[PDB]
Amino acid sequence: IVMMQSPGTLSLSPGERATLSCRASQSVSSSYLAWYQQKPGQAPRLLIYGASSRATGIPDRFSGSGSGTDFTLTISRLEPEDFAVYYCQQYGSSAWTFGQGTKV
Amino acid sequence: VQLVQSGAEVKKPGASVKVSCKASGYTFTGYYMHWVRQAPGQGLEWMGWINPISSGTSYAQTFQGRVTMTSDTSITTAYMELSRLRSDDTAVYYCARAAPFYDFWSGYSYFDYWGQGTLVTV
Repeated sequence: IVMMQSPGTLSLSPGERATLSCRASQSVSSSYLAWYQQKPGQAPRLLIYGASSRATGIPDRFSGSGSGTDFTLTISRLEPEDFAVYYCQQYGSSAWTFGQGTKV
Repeated sequence: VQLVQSGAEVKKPGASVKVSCKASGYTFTGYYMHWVRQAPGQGLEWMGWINPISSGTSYAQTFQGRVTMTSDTSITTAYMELSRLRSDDTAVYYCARAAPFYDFWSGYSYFDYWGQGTLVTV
């Protein structure tokens, strides 16, 4: 499988909304789609799992949605800490695949 | 839940590196330990997992034959040894926790906890 994130780079003001897209070369179950946030100098952390479910400790400013081959991550209000690299991840065929990531 | 990895390593081509990951704050054997590689300027790549209760493993085809994963439950520590190192194995290696395959709500499909990455230079 190939996981395609877009845009490679996203840029907008703090306090505004951002939508991050992830597209699959094949259908992915919602239960198998997750989003991660990797801040500079830090390990990746889970934000969204199951397409839409927030991970523990994650603000409600983050939400996910989508199905099949089209998933999104939405940040309703961007804070200074949110300007990081986000990844989408898929599970299937006993393997875990990440997208190339996008920088906010 | 904490995952604490070993410090950075510097190796030559052909050498082997073993990265440890000490787990705490949870039942060690109740989760799979995955390893994820991040080469400089690149994204995240899944290497494989070990199941501490059985010491069963599964590896990505990319690393199969080069990577060996082991664990020791007495010290709740997982290990990943990557042999025959190449220059393109320079990367930050992360350990990450995920539910076992028998998890009803598919907690195995994602990684909920990550350790601080261990940089290996080749």
